[PDB]
Amino acid sequence: PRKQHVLNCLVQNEPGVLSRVSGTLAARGFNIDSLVVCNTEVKDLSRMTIVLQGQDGVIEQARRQIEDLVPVYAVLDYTNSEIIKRELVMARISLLGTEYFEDLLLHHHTVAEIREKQFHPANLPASEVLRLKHEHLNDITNLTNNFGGRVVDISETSCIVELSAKPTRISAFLKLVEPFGVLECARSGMMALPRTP
Amino acid sequence: GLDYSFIGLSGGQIFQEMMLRHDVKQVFGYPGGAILPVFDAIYNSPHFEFVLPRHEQGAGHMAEGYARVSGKPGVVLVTSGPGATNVITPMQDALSDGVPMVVFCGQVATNLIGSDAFQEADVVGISRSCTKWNVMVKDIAELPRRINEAFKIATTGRPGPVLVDLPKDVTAAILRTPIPAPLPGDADLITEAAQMINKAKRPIIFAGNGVLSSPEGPKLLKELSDKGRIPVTTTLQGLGAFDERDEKSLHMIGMHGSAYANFAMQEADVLIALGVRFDDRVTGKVDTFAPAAKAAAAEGRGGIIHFEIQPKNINKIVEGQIPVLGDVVASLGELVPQIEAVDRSAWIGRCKATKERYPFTYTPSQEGQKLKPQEVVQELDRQAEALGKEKFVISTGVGQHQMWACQYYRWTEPRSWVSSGGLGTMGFGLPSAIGAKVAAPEKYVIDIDGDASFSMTAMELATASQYDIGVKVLLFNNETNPDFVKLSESMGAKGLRCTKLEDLPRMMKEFLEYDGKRPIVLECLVSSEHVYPMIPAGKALHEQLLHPLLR
Ligand SMILES: Cc1cc2nc3c(=O)[nH]c(=O)nc-3n(C[C@H](O)[C@H](O)[C@H](O)COP(=O)(O)OP(=O)(O)OC[C@H]3O[C@@H](n4cnc5c(N)ncnc54)[C@H](O)[C@@H]3O)c2cc1C
Ligand SMILES: CC(C)[C@H](N)C(=O)O
Ligand SMILES: Cc1nccc(N)n1
Ligand SMILES: [Mg+2]
Repeated sequence: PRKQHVLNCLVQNEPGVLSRVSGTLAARGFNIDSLVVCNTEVKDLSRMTIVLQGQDGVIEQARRQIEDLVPVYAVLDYTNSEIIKRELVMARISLLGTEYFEDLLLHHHTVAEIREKQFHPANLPASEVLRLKHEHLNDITNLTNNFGGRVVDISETSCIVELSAKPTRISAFLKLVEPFGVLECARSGMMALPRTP
Repeated sequence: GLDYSFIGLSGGQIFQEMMLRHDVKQVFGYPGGAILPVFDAIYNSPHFEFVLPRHEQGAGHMAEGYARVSGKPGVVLVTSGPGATNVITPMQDALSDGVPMVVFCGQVATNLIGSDAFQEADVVGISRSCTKWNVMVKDIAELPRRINEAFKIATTGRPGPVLVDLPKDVTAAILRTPIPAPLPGDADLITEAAQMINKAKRPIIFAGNGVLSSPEGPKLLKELSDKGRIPVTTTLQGLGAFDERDEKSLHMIGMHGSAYANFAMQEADVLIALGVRFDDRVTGKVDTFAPAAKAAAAEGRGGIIHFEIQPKNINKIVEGQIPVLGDVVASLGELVPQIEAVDRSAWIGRCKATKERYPFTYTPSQEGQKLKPQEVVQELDRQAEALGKEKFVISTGVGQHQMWACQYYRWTEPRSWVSSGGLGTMGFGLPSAIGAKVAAPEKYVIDIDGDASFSMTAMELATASQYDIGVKVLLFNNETNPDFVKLSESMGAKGLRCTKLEDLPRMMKEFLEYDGKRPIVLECLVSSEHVYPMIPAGKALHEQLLHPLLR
C-alpha cells in the first residue's frame, strides 16, 4: 500500500548530515517529496521533517537505518499518529490577467491574436487597466483571505500572498489562484507536529 | 578551563600526540603533497612503526587485518585525491564487516577546496556513504577533538571505519592558543533469556563477530556451552569464537556451512544469537529460516534470543522474541550465571550423529592428477594442529578457497580468522595477512588466496619483503595465468610450487618451516571443484545440497 509518510528527525547541525540523511534514503531509491530543516534553540542541533512515499515496511527499516546514523539522534515515523499537517506557501501573482499573462509566457520561450484580445492592457485605457489590476487584486485578496492567508507585498504589476494551512488547502489555493497568473511561488513542503488529540 | 597541551605545536605535532593518546603503535599509509606535514611527522617519529605498501588499497586492507588480530583500530594515512579514493574499497569493507579503522587523509589548502584544484576530490563526500562517520578539520583548534571523536566512533558500538579529511594548510599550521576541554542488556530480559534457555528442549548457540569483540567473549561462550550443554555454531566471521574441535561444536553455518549446523539450526527450538547480523548467506531464505524456533515462539516455549549492540540489526531480518540490546560480552556476563546445567544427551547425540553422518567430504585425487583443493587445506589443518593451533592466524581471499578454509580448517583460536565476508573483496587475503603478521609477528600468518584474488593485490609481496613481514601464502591455482613462482621471487618472496598429494606434506612443511621474517608462496596446482554443501537460490537451510557421496 504505497502510502505517504512523514519523518521527524532530531539531527546534529554539522556540515554533511543533510547529504548523509538525504543520501541514506536515496540508497533505497526514495524520492524526497518535501524536506524542511532548521536549527533548534540549541545551536548545535537541528530538527527536520521529511515527507516521502513508500510502503510502511520499507519506510520503517529506512527510518531505523537513519536513526542509526551518528549525527542522527532520533527519527519518528509520525505518519500513523495524530499530527498537525501545515505548510507555508508564498506566491507572486500577476494582476494583469490571463490575456497579458500569455505575453510573458510567450516571451520566456521566444502573440498577434493575444495582444488583440479584448481585455489586454494595450487595448484598454490606463484607468480600466488600473481598475482591473485592483479588481484582480481584490479577487486575489478575497481569495487568500478566505483560506486564512495574507497579502504581503503589492506592486504595480503583481502581489505576493502568504498562506499557511493543511497541504490540501495549499494545493487547492494554488490551483484556485492559478488563472490569475502565478509568476513564482515557494511552498515549504509539508511540516508536521504531533497532536495529543 | 582551557587545555594547553597543544599550544605551540604544529598540526603534525598535535597529530602524533593524539596518536599516542590512543595507544596507536602501528600505522599504514602512503605519502603525498597534501599530507606531507602529517606524513613527515609520523614516519620520522619513532613512536609509530610506519609501513609503506605499494597501493593505498593495501594499506586499508593491511589496517583491516591488523585490526582483526589486535582488536584495536587500524590507522591509515593516505594523501588527498587519488590516495584517499583508493581506500574507498577497504573502507566499505571495514564498514560491511564491522572492522575498527581510522583513515586520516590529506586535502588541498582550505582556500583551494572547491576550486577543483590539483588532486582535489570530495573525499568527505565520497567516504560519507561508505564510512561510519567523517569530518573535515577546518581549523587546527578542532584537530585534537576531531581525532578523539574519530577513534571514539570507530571503536564504540559496532566497530567501523571513520575518515578525517586533513587540509594541507590546517596540518601545516601552528596552534598558538589553547582550547577548551561495555554495558550489558536489560537485566530482566537477560533473565528472561536464561529462563527460556534452561527450559529449552533443544537450543543452539549462534556466535558471530560480536563475540570476538572482547577476549572474555569466547571464554564466556565456552562457559555458556559447557554449563548448558548447548551446541554452538558460528557465522563465517564467528570463526574462532568457539573451539571447533569441541564435540559440542557444530561448525560454520550458512550457504556453504556444515550440513549438521544447517540441520540442527532448523530443528532447534531456541536460538542464542550472539553478536550476529542475519546475513542472507546465513539464513538461505528468510521465511524458512529456523522453523522450529518460529513454531516454538508461536507456542511461547522458545524462539530467537538476539544479542546485538546496534539497534538497527535487531528485528531487521529475523523477529527476535527476546531482544537484548547491548554489548554481548557484557550481556553474557550476566547470562551464564543464570544458566542451569540440564541433561541434553539426546540433543547432543542427535547433532553429533548428523555431524558424523553428513561431514564435509569429497572424493580425493584418485590418481596422480592435480590436487583436490580440500586436500591442501586438510594438510594445513593437520600440520597446524601439530605445530600448535594457537600460534596460527589465517587470512583468505574471496572465492572457493575461502569456503575450503572455513570447511576443512578447524578454527580454535579467537581473532585468528581474517576474511572478507560482508563485502567479499577479492585480493583481501594478502594485505590483510601482511597486516596480521604485523599485529602478531611471532605467529604463523597464513594467507589462503586464489589465483584470481591473489592477482588483485599480489604486488604487496614487495612490501612484505621490504619490511621482513613473513607472510606464508597458500596459493590455489587452476587453469591465462602467470608463473606465480617467478612472480613471487621477483619481489623477495622465496616461493615454491606443489602439484601432487604425495608431494603435499613435504611442501606444506617446508613452506611452514620457512623464515617467519621472510615471505613465501606455496602455489598449488589445484583441480577446482564445486563447494558442498550449498543452499540453492530460494531454498531453506535443511534443503541443503550435499552431493558427492551423500545423496
Ligand atoms: C563467498 C562468500 C560466501 C559466504 N557464505 C557464508 C556462509 O555460508 N555462512 C556464513 O555464516 N557467512 C558467509 N559469508 C559471510 C556473510 O556474507 C557475512 O559477512 C557473515 O555471515 C557475517 O556474519 P556476522 O554477523 O558474524 O559478522 P558481522 O557482519 O560483522 O556482524 C557481527 C554483528 O555483531 C555485532 N556486534 C559487534 N560487536 C558487538 C558487541 N561488542 N556486542 C554486541 N554485538 C556486537 C555487530 O553489530 C554485528 O551486527 C560468506 C562470505 C563470502 C565472501
Ligand atoms: C543539519 C544539516 C542541515 C546541516 N546544516 C548540513 O549542512 O547538512
Ligand atoms: C572483489 C571482488 N570483485 C569481484 C567479485 C568479488 N567477489 N570480489
Ligand atoms: Mg581460482
